[PDB]
Amino acid sequence: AYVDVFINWFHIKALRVYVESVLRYGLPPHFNIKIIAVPPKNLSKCKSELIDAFGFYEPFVMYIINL
Amino acid sequence: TPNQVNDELNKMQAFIRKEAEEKAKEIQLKADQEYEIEKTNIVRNETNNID
Amino acid sequence: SQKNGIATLLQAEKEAHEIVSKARKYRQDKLKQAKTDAAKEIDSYKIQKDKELKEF
Amino acid sequence: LYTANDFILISLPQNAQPVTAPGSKTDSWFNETLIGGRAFVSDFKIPEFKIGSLDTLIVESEELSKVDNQIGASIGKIIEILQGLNETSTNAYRTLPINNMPVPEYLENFQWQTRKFKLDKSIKDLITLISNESSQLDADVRATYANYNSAKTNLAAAERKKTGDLSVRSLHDIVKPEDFVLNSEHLTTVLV
Amino acid sequence: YVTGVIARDKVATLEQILWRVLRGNLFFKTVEIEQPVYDVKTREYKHKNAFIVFSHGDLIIKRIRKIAESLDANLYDVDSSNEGRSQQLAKVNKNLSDLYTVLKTTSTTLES
Repeated sequence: AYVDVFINWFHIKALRVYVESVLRYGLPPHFNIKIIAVPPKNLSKCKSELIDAFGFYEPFVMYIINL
Repeated sequence: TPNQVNDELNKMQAFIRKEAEEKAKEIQLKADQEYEIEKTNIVRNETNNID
Repeated sequence: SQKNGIATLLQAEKEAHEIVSKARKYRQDKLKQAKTDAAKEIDSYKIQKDKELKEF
Repeated sequence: LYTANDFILISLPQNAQPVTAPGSKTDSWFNETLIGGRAFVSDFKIPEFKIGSLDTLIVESEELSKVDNQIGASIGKIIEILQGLNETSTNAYRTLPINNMPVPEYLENFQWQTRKFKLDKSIKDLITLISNESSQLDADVRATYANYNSAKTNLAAAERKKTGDLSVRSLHDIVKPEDFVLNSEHLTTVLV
Repeated sequence: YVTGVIARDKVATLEQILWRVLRGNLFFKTVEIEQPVYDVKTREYKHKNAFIVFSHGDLIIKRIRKIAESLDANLYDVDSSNEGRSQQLAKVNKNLSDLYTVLKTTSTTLES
């Protein structure tokens, strides 16, 4: 289950990301969406860095942190 | 920022147009199929009565 | 501009409504033609049956 | 390495260059515009491209948020269940092998949304099916954990019985049933 | 579309919550009122401002209704057509003139 439900949750997250990128970002659908496994201590910095590099509940396009 | 507001308005208009076009295409296809099926059924019933 | 965006949204909504109405009208016309098309085939088959009866 | 930390996912539009400092978009974006961590970032499109209406899109977004919360809760419950065995809890909770790989290896792509989840049928339908399947699997895992807990409670209750010499007897491993008190002339003798 | 009025100070938060509640965007328009309105809920002559928005789906319109009601923003059934809006305004004025006359008469009788 820690694999099957894991895959189910990943697919659900992909669906949510598609829904957000089809709502926040506008049609026609397109996305440079990419998931970065951040260094353990860099998560706060990346949010600070990304929100800095964001042409804007997270603002701009979806930046929902995973796990 | 004017470009962003115009982009948002264009995105809303494009979403509306895409939804309308998809609905119209689905309606047209379903209507054509249903019309063909109903014509075939009516012709078959009339032909059975005539036979 | 906000007013330009609102006007564009209104125009897009009007165009969408017109497209939906045109699709519905085309659907009705196609259904009517199919009903007429079935009537033509039924009439042709009845004419064939009448010709067969006359030949008999 | 950072092969077990929290993974950050963004959905920046493919049109513009989100780099605040000029730089360049896409790969140059992930390499410079996010160079503060300068960490690995990649994904491949797996679009549930079937898009309904704007109201439908928003309702499906809310439902997707709810399903994501539910799936996260299920994953946490599975982590707790593994802590029941405690071997995966002794190590990193992410170390459990998924799709013949660890978590970062599997997350290196996301193309699994091809056949099993759906077949590009409908966004609302795909969300409903994924949520229902995940809920059923989570319910099965919860039932298995409940059964294991009940069995452990039964074992604890069985072991709680003191082996004789007290209000709890040792009839399992005492000489009571096999004693000469087993049968009497017109009764059966039992006393301790 | 969306028609209603709300306190001019809270229009910014109303706009923020509109932009956030639907993850995308929606058309918006606003205009400050000339004089404060003594709202029954507010029980004071607080400032107000007109609120106008637009959306496609009917569920989005219902959500706008719900959040506007939660934000204590009353709504009115305006007419998109210029002729219909003019007719509605004329009917409103026709009723309202009798309303001013009757309120003046009853106030005079009560004070007397």
